[PDB]
Amino acid sequence: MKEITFKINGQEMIVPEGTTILEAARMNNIDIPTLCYLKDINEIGACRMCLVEIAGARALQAACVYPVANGIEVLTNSPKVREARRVNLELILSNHNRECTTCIRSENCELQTLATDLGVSDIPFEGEKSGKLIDDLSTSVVRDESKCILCKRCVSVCRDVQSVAVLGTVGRGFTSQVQPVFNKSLADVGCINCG
Amino acid sequence: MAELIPVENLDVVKAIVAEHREVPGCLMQILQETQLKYGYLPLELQGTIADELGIPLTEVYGVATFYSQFTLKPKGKYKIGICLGTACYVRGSQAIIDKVNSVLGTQVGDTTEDGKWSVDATRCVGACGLAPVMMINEEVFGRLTVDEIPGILEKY
Amino acid sequence: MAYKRSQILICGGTGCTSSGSMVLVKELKKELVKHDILDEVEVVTTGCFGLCELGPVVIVYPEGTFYSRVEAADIPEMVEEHLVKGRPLDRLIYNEKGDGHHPLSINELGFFKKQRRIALANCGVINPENIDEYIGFDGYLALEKVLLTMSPVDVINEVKASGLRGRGGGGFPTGLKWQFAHDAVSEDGIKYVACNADEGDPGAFMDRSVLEGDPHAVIEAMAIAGYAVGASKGYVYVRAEYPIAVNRLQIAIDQAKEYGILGENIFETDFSFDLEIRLGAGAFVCGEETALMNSIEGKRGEPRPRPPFPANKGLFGKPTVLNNVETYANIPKIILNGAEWFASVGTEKSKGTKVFALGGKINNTGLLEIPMGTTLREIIYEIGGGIPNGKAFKAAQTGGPSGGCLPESLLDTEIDYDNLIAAGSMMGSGGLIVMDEDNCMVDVARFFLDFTQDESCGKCPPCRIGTKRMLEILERICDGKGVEGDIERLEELAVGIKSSALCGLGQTAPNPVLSTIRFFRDEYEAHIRDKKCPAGVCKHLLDFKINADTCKGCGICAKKCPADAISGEKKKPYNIDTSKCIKCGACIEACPFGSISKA
Ligand SMILES: Cc1cc2nc3c(=O)[nH]c(=O)nc-3n(C[C@H](O)[C@H](O)[C@H](O)COP(=O)(O)O)c2cc1C
Ligand code: SF4
Ligand code: SF4
Ligand code: SF4
Ligand code: SF4
Ligand code: SF4
Ligand code: SF4
Ligand code: FES
Ligand code: FES
Ligand code: FES
Ligand SMILES: [Zn+2]
Repeated sequence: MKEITFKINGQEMIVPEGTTILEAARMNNIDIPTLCYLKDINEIGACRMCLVEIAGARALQAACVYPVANGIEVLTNSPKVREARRVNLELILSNHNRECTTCIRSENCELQTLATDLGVSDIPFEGEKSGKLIDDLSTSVVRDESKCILCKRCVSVCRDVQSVAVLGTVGRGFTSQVQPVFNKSLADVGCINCG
Repeated sequence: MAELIPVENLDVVKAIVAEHREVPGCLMQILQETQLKYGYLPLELQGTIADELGIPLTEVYGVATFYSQFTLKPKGKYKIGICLGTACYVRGSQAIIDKVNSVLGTQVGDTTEDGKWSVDATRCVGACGLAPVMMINEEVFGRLTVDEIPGILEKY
Repeated sequence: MAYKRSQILICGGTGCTSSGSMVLVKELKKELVKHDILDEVEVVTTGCFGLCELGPVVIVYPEGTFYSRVEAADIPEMVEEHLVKGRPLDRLIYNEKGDGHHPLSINELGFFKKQRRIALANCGVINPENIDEYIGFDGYLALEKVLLTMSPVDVINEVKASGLRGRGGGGFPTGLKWQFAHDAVSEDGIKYVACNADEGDPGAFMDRSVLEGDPHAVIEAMAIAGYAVGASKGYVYVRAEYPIAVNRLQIAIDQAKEYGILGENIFETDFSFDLEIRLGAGAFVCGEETALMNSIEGKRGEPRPRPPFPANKGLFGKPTVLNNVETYANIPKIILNGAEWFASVGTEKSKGTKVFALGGKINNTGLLEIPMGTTLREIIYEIGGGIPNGKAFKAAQTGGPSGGCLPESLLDTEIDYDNLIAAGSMMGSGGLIVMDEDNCMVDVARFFLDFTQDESCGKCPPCRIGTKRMLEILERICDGKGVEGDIERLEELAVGIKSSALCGLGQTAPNPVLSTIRFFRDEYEAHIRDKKCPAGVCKHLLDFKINADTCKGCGICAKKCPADAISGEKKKPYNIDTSKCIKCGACIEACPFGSISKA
């Protein structure tokens, strides 16, 4: 085991090597936003909400999977990183269905909590979304890809924890959807209906 | 050019899989010789591959649909290509595209019913120095214009 | 070797093979059989000569006579008139000035006068399929010095003294990469290396020119490369759609095995190092340093976030190195002629020469290799032969979509690292594209913006969502549906995207928009307010007017209007309904008198 010395907001920490700034700052009672990360399974950081500036860097780095290092200084309250988080927030919100009154999830959707968390007000944008196709042919699970925001947490948990992995990502850009194989339905493949 | 083997012949597939198992990351290479030998990828063929490898369909189907150099559809006899690079575009290759759509009557990325004329989006063949650049099979025509389009199209 | 009175080289470049160079080579040796001078006249397939405008290229040695635009209609003449009669033909010799003076050497011309061929010193000169021509032209001498006397520690000391910095676009010192690979210690002591030959950006075609010129020098640098960092295994990456290049490179591997050059116990030493080919099929996103790592391993081409670096974790948890081929080419030039030879050329910040590939409306089209420190004004005027047809130069684009435009106010720009980044552009692969007044500069920004949407790997939400959400602002201007203040909505995404990108496209994607607005702000206002295209290119913003003096009034264009927006009486110029036609433009070419102009 190796010990790593680093200062966040002027506060010095000794950690085991391999731990990242997210959980180390959580131990120091500091929070960083997350949508992408879940423990032990999904560390890709594709949500691009957990940004923070690191002194001595060309551009910004995401705090989710950035490894710790010796002698580095971390400051989390610059205006630029707040602006970056907000602009990623409206670019997500211009894709993700806005009739959140009649969502099933409704109350404790993570996206509503983050929208109030960054306190964004203006949506100046008009755009075109993904296709609206209802696959109401299965027995247990119905997907509405009009809401899906490409978390890849679902495919990861079906891939490693389940060791079933009947899901994938296809297409380019907007055609990049998570789907079963052969453009079939879940009743048409071997979904376990695990939950 | 050698004949493309019909899709019902599964023994060549398993022979190539038995040939190319020991190398790491063999998915890309095995898919490209199946592309060379069959011409296109129908579903059962890539499924048998997943049965032979013992790895499920998701990553194979994804890498099939990720690269534009792999096809999910049977294709026509002759391929049609306009070099869509900047060097060919800057001379006015949009006129080439519009004249192709006018003469053939099918849009870009559409295959004619004859199985003979078939068009796609080729970005650069690399011979951008002879713009405009028009490619069909292994034949390239350079420094052209809109006028030469019906005469060259009527060669084949 | 048998003595030859005459020697003839033929260009085997991509542009030459497009014109039918393989037909000429077949016919050239046919007439050597007929006139029975086959054993005295040598025909050799060499690489590109840097000028594919004049392709195919035939030069007869020791005469050194340059022939341009040689076609198949005069095959038997050139055998008799020069190889037998001993005299040249003036009509096929290239004449830049046009006064009748023939250049004795290639560097006497305006195209080659400022061209220092260092990496391209032996490319285009030797026979690549002949191993004897390379070793007879000072080849494989570098390995005999380093495998016997030079330590792996000392060779990286030479590189940082040479001050080489990478031409992949990043501008990082190469010798540091070399020391960042050496210090890392793996669990099993296993080392790997990599080679980047994957060009997919439009207008860049110089990458396989060294492959189409000399495969021997590429693999020779690989044995040098493995000797420094202790690598036992190597990979090289190519594209599948270059069918001529992929065949010949594997042949040169066989001669390395035939002498024992590549493999184990290399030149009676303890150094063992081997190569085999990887078959990519033209994914431009694979040119990213770790997108090629997971492409070979067979997964989705996701660009892995940094850190962890490619230097400390790579193939099977073992250290690796990433660089492009043309930076490997000058490495034997370092050891043979000294590092101070490399430092003899260039400014104080970075040393040496740089290799580019030009494009656009230019009189001569080919390759260009300039020593560092040269102004942009000299590049267009006397090097490229000036602008063709007397057009008006507006802006010159570098790096393709990865860079920005260079307008007429910056002709005395010293093209280097610190000046063009201060001008807000980056060289990248070195593609140079020249624009004129004949095309609108609005939609060509959308043209490079077309490239980034169709190639984006689809991981980070800005490079998925923010891209196509930025198209509709441009096209609503391009069809006249826009409103005032939309250009300031563009400036909101201007600094947001560049700070919020993971994939290498995302940092460099909106910079073409950034470059053009700080010089060409006014011409957007013509698109926005006047609703008029200055170049008459934007289809929905242009209208057709006829001239009453030149129009006969026959009515041929009246038959070719599908919307019937033109009508009138015979023998007089007609009337045009602007709002009624779809602005297809089918009527302008049908007039045999050219009476229709763009307003
Ligand atoms: C999508 C993508 C494609 C790239 N393609 C190339 C290429 O063809 N040639 C090249 O030298 N660098 C390319 N790069 C940059 C390389 O990451 C890397 O900078 C280069 O191999 C190293 O040269 P450097 O020392 O200047 O960084 C590419 C980067 C990305 C993100
Ligand atoms: S994701 Fe569901 S819960 Fe969240 S805002 Fe949208 S509709 Fe409402
Ligand atoms: S199902 Fe869709 S929204 Fe949910 S984690 Fe998977 S990709 Fe994201
Ligand atoms: S319910 Fe089906 S798709 Fe979902 S994780 Fe379980 S097996 Fe996979
Ligand atoms: S910029 Fe983002 S979306 Fe584009 S290739 Fe890179 S990671 Fe993928
Ligand atoms: S074809 Fe030409 S000359 Fe005849 S009516 Fe039309 S514009 Fe006039
Ligand atoms: S541009 Fe087309 S539609 Fe308009 S008048 Fe001319 S031919 Fe008719
Ligand atoms: S979880 Fe997405 S940036 Fe870290
Ligand atoms: S510019 Fe690439 S093929 Fe013409
Ligand atoms: S392609 Fe023939 S000289 Fe370059
Ligand atoms: Zn315009």
